[PDB]
Amino acid sequence: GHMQTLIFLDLEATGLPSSRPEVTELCLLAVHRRALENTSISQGHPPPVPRPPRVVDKLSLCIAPGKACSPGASEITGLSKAELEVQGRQRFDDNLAILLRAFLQRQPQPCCLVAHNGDRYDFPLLQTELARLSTPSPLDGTFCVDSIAALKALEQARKSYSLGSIYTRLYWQAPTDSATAEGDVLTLLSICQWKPQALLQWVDEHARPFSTVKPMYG
Amino acid sequence: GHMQTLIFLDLEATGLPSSRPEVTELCLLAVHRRALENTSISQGHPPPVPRPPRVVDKLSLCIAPGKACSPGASEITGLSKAELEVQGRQRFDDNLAILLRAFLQRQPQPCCLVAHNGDRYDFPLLQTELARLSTPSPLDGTFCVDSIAALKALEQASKSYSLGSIYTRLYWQAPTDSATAEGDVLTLLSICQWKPQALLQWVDEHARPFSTVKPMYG
DNA sequence: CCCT
DNA sequence: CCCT
Repeated sequence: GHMQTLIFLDLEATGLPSSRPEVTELCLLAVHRRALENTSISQGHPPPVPRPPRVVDKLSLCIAPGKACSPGASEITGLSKAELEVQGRQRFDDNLAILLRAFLQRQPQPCCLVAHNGDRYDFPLLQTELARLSTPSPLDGTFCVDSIAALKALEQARKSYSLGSIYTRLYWQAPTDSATAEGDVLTLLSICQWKPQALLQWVDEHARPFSTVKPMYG
Repeated sequence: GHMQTLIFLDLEATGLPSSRPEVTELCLLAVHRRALENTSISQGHPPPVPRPPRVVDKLSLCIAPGKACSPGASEITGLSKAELEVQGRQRFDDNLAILLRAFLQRQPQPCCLVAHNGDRYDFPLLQTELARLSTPSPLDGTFCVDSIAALKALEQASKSYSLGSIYTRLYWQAPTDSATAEGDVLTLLSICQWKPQALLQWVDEHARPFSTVKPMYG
């Protein structure tokens, strides 16, 4: 009934939902409630990009997909199944689920996941990948929330609500290292640090369990 | 008999070995053999700072120590037991050992740890922290190597061997984000990317099992 | 002599 | 219309 740790999440995959994609890279960035509360309210025209908090748990992993990547997805991310296999990256396996659960348990509960276009992409895909695994879902007790829905509410308080479009609106800069699991998570964090205590309170009242998120396929 | 994944490691602690320290933060950065082999040989006067490889697994975690930090250690790292406790960071517990083991198992074996002044600080301390845990050591099958010994051999080939002193010698820049588990690991990676295929071959011939590393105390 |  |  109150979120103690916001886990900023983003995945890079082989393609769009219509292509039945598989995760090629993921990145989680755990940050405590009071880490965000202790952050500068973005003032000035333009305001500076807020510094990430000091105490922050992070996990960036590369994953070998079972199928090839599309030319458009390969170019922007700069990844391919051939390259991931040659560097010995393992599949989305049961070992990965253990690694997530161990990482999650360190974070003070209740934790809420945060992903841009998460309710329509990052969560259903992650749920579908966890559906393949014989082990139970490690994100069972955790909550989730789409940052697009959050920023729409905050900013109305008349168009593109993309990750890159929001970041450039707020701070008037190009995102650093686009098309990388970590780079997009860091960009998402910066957006959420715009009005953090306002964002936190919205997440509390609109956060839902990850188990309620229906999968992409299967 | 041949290292497939170099895991760049560094810890931030409550103090020097003489003070019997405890880990306040750690960061692992796994990179495949071929990732380093596919890297620019640093040419030009001065040479540019090499780009980190694309496919790279990373894990940065904050840990609550059982004892207070020294004023000198607190200032440089910008951390304290009071702040770590208030943000709900757990102790160096059995859960952490599982998280390391799960992370390690993803990396193609045999993997070798790399830490600056590791044989005298980062490895013995990590061994002492793992000695407290009731579970077995997750770094059992892994190897290790001190980057100081590596760079001494490479640089004498064709005085101060600190992490900051080496980085400034090679590229003529100040390290980005000093006194942070991740920032020091990224600095170490850059140093090792100076002559990577030469560094790799030295690590092979001087890499030893982590279990041979005697602990700092206990 | 180097890590914190 | 947004994620890759």
